Amino acid sequence: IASASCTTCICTCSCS
Repeated sequence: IASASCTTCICTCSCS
């Protein structure tokens, strides 16, 4: 639902 760097294609993932 909400995290940093870590889902496959919905909206977050990683980033620093």
